[PDB]
Amino acid sequence: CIIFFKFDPRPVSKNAYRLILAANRDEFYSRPSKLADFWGNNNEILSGLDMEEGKEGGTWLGISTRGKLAALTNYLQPQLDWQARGRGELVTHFLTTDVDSLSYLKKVSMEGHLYNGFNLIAADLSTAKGDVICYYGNRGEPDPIVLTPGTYGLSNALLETPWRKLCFGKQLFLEAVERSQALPKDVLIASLLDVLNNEEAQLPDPAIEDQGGEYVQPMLSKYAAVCVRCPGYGTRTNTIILVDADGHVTFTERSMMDKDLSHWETRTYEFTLQ
Ligand SMILES: [Cl-]
Repeated sequence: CIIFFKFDPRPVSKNAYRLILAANRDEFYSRPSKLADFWGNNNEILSGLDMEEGKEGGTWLGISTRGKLAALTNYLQPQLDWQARGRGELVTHFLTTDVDSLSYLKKVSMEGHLYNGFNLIAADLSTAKGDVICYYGNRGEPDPIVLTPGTYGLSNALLETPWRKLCFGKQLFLEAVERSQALPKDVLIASLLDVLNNEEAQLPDPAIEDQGGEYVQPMLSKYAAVCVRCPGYGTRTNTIILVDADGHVTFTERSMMDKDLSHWETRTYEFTLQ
């Protein structure tokens, strides 16, 4: 997976963005999924949904109109514990409750050892109270942290781990934002989808080889790009989330459909926070 996001809780102007987010979901093409749409008690949650048997309803990225957002990435491991809890519930359980992001991540860190490796972003979006973005991963430091405003990158290492794909993609993300963020939001979205589909592998990457060990060796040539194109595994979903100063949300999701890489479906939802 890989996520880039700029976060500015006190925007200086009227049409600035409190959040610009661009995320790729890398997964085996066999895993069933549902395209983004509104669900929950009051149709108040927006996200895709995993449909793996025994894991239905999980998700990797979502936003609620109540002003909540969270995202998860897997920690690249040479081996997997198959008896542990699914990680799909970490994002879902945040979007379906009323806990503040920092308090939720503190609960998760007490239970972090029951999952395979994961990184977790949880965010409170409040036009009035002020935005908060926190981060916790069960393979890094035990205590969740409150992030200062800025541009962040997160992949299958920890937050800001200097993988070359993360550094290079973050450079493209900043260039796209500086290039077109003052233009209509549609061109910014197109610029970021172009970044998310950049397939230039950034190699050699000793950090990826060391962490992934033997499992990543046959994937390496393709794994070290923003957009991963491996045999039966890679970038299936591009997701752009924008929140401007006044609270207008734009949620775009381009999804691979036929698994022939020529059939794609893109859904965009424009709405407003409460
Ligand atoms: Cl259809």
